[PDB]
Amino acid sequence: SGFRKMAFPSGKVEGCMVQVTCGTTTLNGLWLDDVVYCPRHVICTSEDMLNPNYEDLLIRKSNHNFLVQAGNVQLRVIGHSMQNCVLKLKVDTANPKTPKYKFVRIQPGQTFSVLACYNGSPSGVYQCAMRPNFTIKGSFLNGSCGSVGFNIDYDCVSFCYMHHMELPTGVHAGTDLEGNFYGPFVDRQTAQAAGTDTTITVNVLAWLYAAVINGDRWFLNRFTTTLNDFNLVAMKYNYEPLTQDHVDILGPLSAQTGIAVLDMCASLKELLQNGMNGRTILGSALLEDEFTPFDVVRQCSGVTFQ
Amino acid sequence: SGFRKMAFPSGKVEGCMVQVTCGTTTLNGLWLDDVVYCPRHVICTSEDMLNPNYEDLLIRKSNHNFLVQAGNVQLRVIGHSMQNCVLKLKVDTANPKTPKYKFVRIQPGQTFSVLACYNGSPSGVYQCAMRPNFTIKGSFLNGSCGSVGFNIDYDCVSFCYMHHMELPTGVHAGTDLEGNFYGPFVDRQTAQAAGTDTTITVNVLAWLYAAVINGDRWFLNRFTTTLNDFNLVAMKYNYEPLTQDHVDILGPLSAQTGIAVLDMCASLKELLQNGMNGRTILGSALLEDEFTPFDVVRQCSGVTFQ
Repeated sequence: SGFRKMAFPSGKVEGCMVQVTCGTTTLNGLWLDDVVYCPRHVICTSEDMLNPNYEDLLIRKSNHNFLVQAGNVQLRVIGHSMQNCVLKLKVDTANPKTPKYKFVRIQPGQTFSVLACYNGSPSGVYQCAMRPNFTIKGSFLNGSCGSVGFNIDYDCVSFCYMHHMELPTGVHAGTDLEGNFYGPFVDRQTAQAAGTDTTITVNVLAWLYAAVINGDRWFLNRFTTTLNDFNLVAMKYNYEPLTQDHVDILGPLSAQTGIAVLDMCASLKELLQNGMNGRTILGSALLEDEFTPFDVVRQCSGVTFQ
Repeated sequence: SGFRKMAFPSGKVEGCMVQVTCGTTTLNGLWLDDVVYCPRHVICTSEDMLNPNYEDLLIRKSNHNFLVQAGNVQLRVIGHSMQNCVLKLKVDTANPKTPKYKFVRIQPGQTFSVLACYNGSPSGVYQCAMRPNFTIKGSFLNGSCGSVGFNIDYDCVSFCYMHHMELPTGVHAGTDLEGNFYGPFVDRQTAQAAGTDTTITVNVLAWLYAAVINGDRWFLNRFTTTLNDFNLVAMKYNYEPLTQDHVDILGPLSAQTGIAVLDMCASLKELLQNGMNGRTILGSALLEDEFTPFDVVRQCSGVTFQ
């Protein structure tokens, strides 16, 4: 037993991380088969980032202006292409450590592991959520650009995120591996509104089910509610509206615990209205929304990768 | 910027995990050079665990009664030895993936990464603390025994923990890699008192410094205090006494932020006495004690491994 915010084992991704240098700028790349993927802003100076013309900046770059190092190994760049906000550097060597992999664009509220890297070297791994407003709350210092987010299903790495920007508000923005930003963000050093964020209701309910399974049940109450009644409370507390699709995804946790999803909703309503009264749930004094229903089932059933 | 509970990259440890089977019992082992390390209770049935005579149980086992599988690879066991609560199985093949490594016995309040494994397969990685009472609050299901805790310093893995037991209270107990339990625990299915736990004061102060660096400064107050005055408050709230060694370890964070350690102590006193008044610090509604001063410096300065 016990419940922890757990990242995927990072070894399959560690083997793909490289350093990319273009003139004065160094950041991280992702070496898969004979292609290195990195943020296109590797071609910018500090001054360029105020208002970059990426097409004009990239035209002044040749294959030989991209230095790619895999630990000690120097890779030879034989092609370059810009796709949306990513650069694809064709190299003459297929990465011998390339795992089975897919590129996926995740939905708001989904979770993934980040391997934070500097100079192509991994520093640490943590689990987070794509916020409803398409930001992430990460730990990213100067040099972390090109660090990637991923999920693992047995032996297959699904890459969903590449780190590009810290907004002036201190939250983080990036792209899928086709270089399309999540949310309205652009790769320019400018004021950018993230927009109202909401709490991921279906995740909070999943984590309340994890709490019950682990013996934390003080918050289970006498009451039930309806989808429309609960959603009136969701609106007032800036929670995502609960849909029947969300109820259906919670079905397996409802079955295991014998607690109907709308009964767990009435428990959550009472917590939103009355607060936690100085108590904790799974070691937290607030309502946690960075576990998906799938996360809770995985952790609670000990599922494995390789 | 941003601050997250970050685990070490797990790839160097993933390459060392194996499945160990002795009759009916399967758990995890750690393959380093030509030695596999696992919990000695791999030789017990459910019934044995009530009151095992490990010396008598092990005498009935030969080399060929230990099945060791490294993914698809079957290893040949050519020796077995019991050291304290661990079994050392000599195998005929040195692990080709053996990283540079040390065995360390950590101090209460120190942190480490756990690679949770089932059937010799890694499922996830998380950071935790050795509690002052020598328990850990992990996520460990049936089959997780033999999962290991570790730190990494550049290219060297320091193994500090091997998982052995869940206490009836749902907290976790284990050994160093010489098989010596942390705390008073034994590898027997019996009622075992963990003893009063305390909060790791020096860690809470480190995390308050991380908060200030990241812009969370609402809790910084008008007051200072003394070591003896603060320790009177520490006693009342079940916090570890602060010593001058703890002050000295906090020196670099005091220097970076310009906040004297005793001034940060008076901030912490006010939080202990008045609570958080429904506010948060680095996304937490309680006082976090699973970051060491070294953890905060590492994360805040982007230090790297390989």
